[PDB]
Amino acid sequence: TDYDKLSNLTFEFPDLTVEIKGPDVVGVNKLAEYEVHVKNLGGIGVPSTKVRVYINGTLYKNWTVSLGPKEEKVLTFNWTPTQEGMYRINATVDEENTVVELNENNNVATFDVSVV
Ligand SMILES: [Mn+2]
Ligand SMILES: [Mn+2]
Repeated sequence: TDYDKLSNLTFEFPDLTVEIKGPDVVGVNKLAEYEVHVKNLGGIGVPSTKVRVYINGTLYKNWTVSLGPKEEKVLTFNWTPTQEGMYRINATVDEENTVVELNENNNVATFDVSVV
């Protein structure tokens, strides 16, 4: 029943997607909690796929998850910045593209965070 700008209404293929949620502004040396929302919009499940989070292009954390049809999982990770500046958080699912999906172009999320 969930529908948003990242989810539109086929059941013969899975469709992995990712979205990042959390503070867009954080203070140096302060614990920040983010959430990676990984969903399978398709009618076929995904026994195993990799999810990765990058901060300014450098890998930060990795997960191996499974997602049944129309299932969503919330992955979490904490981040305590040490320096200030504009950081770009990226999240990817099936980056190695080992899963044939309805869309391979909605497998990447971008989220900007300002550390002050
Ligand atoms: Mn996809
Ligand atoms: Mn894929």
